[PDB]
Amino acid sequence: ASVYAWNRKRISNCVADYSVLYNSASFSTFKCYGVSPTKLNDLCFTNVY
Amino acid sequence: GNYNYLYRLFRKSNLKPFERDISTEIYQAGSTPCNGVEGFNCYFPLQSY
Repeated sequence: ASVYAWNRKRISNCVADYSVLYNSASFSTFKCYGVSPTKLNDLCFTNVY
Repeated sequence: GNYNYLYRLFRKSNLKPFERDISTEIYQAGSTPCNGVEGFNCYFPLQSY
């Protein structure tokens, strides 16, 4: 959508599939700043947006 | 500015006490196997202040 009207989704009750991220060739950037990409799979969270 | 001082940021394992290590091996941070080439998957263990 229009940038001033950017779109949002709440996500919960699901199992993350980071394999697609790690396998992605087409992305220009995949980078996580609050936690390292290897420490993702073993952490659990109460919401994601 | 000063950028002559560097520190080690990646390693395959943690140092034992009073160990010392100066090797500049390319850590296989990314999913693809590094073969003597840098990139978005392979990083240099050292970073400057």
